[PDB]
Amino acid sequence: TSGIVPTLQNIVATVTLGCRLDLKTVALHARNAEYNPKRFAAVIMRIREPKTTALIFASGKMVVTGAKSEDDSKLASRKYARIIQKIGFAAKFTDFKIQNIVGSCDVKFPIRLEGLAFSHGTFSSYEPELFPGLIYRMVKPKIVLLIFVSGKIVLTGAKQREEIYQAFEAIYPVLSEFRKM
Amino acid sequence: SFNQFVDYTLQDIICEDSTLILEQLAQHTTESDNISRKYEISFGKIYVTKPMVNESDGVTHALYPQEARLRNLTYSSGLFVDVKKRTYEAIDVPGRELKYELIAEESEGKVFIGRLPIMLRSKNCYLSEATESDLYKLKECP
Amino acid sequence: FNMKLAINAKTITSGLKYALATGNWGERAGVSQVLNRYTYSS
Amino acid sequence: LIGCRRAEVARTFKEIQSLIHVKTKEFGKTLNIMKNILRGKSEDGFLKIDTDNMSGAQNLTYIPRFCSHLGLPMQVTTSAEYTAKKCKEIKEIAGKSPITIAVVSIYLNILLFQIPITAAKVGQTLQVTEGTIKSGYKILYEHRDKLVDPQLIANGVVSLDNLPGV
Amino acid sequence: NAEASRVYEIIVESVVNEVREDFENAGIDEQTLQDLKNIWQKKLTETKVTTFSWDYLISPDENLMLCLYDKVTRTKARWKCSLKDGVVTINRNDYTFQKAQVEAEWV
Amino acid sequence: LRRKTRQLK
Amino acid sequence: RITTLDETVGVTMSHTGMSMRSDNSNFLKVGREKAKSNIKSIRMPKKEILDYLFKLFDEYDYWSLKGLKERTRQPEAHLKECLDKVATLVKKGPYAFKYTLRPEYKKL
Amino acid sequence: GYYELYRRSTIGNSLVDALDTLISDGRIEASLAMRVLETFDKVVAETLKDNTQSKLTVKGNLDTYGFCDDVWTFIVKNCQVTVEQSVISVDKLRIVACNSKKSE
Repeated sequence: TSGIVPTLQNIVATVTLGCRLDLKTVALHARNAEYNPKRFAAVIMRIREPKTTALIFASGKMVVTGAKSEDDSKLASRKYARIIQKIGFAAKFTDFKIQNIVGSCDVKFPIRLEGLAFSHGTFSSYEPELFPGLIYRMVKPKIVLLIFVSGKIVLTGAKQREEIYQAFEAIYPVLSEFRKM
Repeated sequence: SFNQFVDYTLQDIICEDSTLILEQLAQHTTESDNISRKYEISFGKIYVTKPMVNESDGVTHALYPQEARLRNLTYSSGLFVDVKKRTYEAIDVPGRELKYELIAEESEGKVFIGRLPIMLRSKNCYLSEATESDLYKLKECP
Repeated sequence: FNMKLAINAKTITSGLKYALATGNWGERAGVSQVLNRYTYSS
Repeated sequence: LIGCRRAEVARTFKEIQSLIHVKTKEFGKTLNIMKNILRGKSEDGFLKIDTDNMSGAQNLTYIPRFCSHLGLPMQVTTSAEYTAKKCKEIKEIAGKSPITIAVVSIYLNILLFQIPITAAKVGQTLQVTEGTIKSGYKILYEHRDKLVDPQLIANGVVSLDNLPGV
Repeated sequence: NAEASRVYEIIVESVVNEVREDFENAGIDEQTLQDLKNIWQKKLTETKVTTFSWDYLISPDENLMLCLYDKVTRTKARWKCSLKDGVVTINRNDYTFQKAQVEAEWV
Repeated sequence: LRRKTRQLK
Repeated sequence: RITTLDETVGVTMSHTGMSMRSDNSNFLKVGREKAKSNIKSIRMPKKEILDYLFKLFDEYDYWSLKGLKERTRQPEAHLKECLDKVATLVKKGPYAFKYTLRPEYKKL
Repeated sequence: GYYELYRRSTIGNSLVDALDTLISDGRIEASLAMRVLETFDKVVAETLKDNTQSKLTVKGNLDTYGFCDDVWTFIVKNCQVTVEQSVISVDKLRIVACNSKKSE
């Protein structure tokens, strides 16, 4: 069991539109759009009321980042499709797939991370001179975890809620056993 | 002979082949690249240290001949040279003699060139300036 | 360019140690011998 | 670096990258790939117990090399070793890198034994920003009795009042 | 501003100085250099800005200027830029500068 | 067809 | 006489081999000063590319691939796709490994 | 050849309406007007950087940004600026910027 349910902060999804898009026309006609052809071969935009960022490519694939939940990404994709329809192009929701879900949580006790890396070494790799957070790669499900000495645990690489929830439920008893001071 | 070799002959050997010059021409594949470079490295003075030893973990401590004999180490001293680097550039055009000028990038500069083994009771060993009771303190025969 | 890779101290160190350890001088034999510590006159 | 960490003679990242001109990205990813494949080969072949040989921090091994580069006496080296060992107990410095915690412990023991060297010289030799050393000294200034070795003050060679104020 | 006034004066002096030979290459009379002056600063007296001694889409009496930048640092909220070498106007008052640090918090 | 580096005695 | 360093041996070995002091001298840092130049370009329309190519073959008949890349600033794939339609490379002549215009466009 | 950003200035639109009056009068042709605008932009770009000494800072809140055709556009509302002090607020302002790399 866990006393606190982790909350999400970024959901990344993709939608294919099945159409050809011109980057210059959507860079000039749209308001909040940026295009650096010398740097990145796509146009970048974002909207505020879900606070989500769209990577719009020339092949009709586009990527939504910065969504807190699934419905926020859904309404962001709806308004992005409205923007494409109203800007002078024809697009349709041919396929929409959520591909990344992250979340953060706190346990509110210090964790002896050296003993954690000594015990659960086959799934974890520690290198504090590069990054102070332990990188834990659990085999089922495919969720990576960033572990910190302050108790802040970051779960990354999810697709739905059950896998990240069961990942935290599995990582709670092996992390609550470590106490410092 | 060992004092003569350390104090005088080392410096002569360094000063014999101190200058080493590498030359790079214009690389005339395009008209914008017509610069000739000349990189000269010169070994200056040589400094010989007191005998020491580095450990497995990089820890270096001064080595004494009794400790060297017991631990199967080598009673050697490091040698450093003051290397000076000079980079010269010139406009490479045909029909004109090349005139190289300094780029004012001269970094200086002891660099490790090797451990010269030290003959005991030379001008470099620890036992040279040791007195009698000091020499029994180091577990050596007077 | 690396100055540490420019000068390999182990060339001189290994040359001196091989010439003093074994009897071979260079790269005459038996130039360097193990010291005969049987008596003081020896 | 795997060979260094295998024989309890482990080195750091900065001195490896000083010799090989390689970026941190591919070096870290290659390190992870090496560790995973060597653990897989050990599981397939002869299994080996870690018993703290590829530990991430390993700050106890970086003390005497930096002390020798600073030319400190070996008693100061042992005192800084005790300080680095006791830094595992403090929860406020647990997330710090082993290099910075080793440097600040060494500087604290230098100020404890009144070794006449400056923090600027330590920062120049060990390539650490003086602000990080000052922050580590400030956060370890409150932890006096938890870092100073008790038999050192029992022998009276050091005292708590030698530390300059913050 | 007196500084912007003298900058505008030396700008218009340099403009009417450097182009006279190119205008004479066209074969026009020298009085073309004269009357084109007279329509200029009088229009400046019609500008009344500087004192002269002479549902979501992109869709005079408006505040605008042009300038040059070097680097733009963008964060999650801040939008800092090292804006350089332009002329600004505020409430119909033109000013000249070297460097401006523009930043604004994203909503 | 050039020689790039060369030795200057 | 030779000079004997009277300081601590560890200070001398601080600069030895593994030294986490980073190297700072700019002597022969050619890899650093020629890896900072990067070429980036996109797919502009073909007509201006073909006009500029015809202008540069009218300037001189023979060019190399790297010279064309540093002149017209094109991706290698798109420059190859524009070149092979209207030009060809010499295989065995004295001007080999150099792109030149097709024989039908010589008289134009 | 520099960027063609300078058309929207008060001296810029003064020049474009002046050349419109010349075109209506028919004593100055078209390409002559384009090249004299080009050398006008050249002269003002060369002479704007050398003989001035003042500064300012800007404190505002943006609403819309964009980066297209290798130029930057910003709109800022309720912004605050300082003279060389003296401060005054601006209800609406638009910023158009071009890269420091020179074209052509």
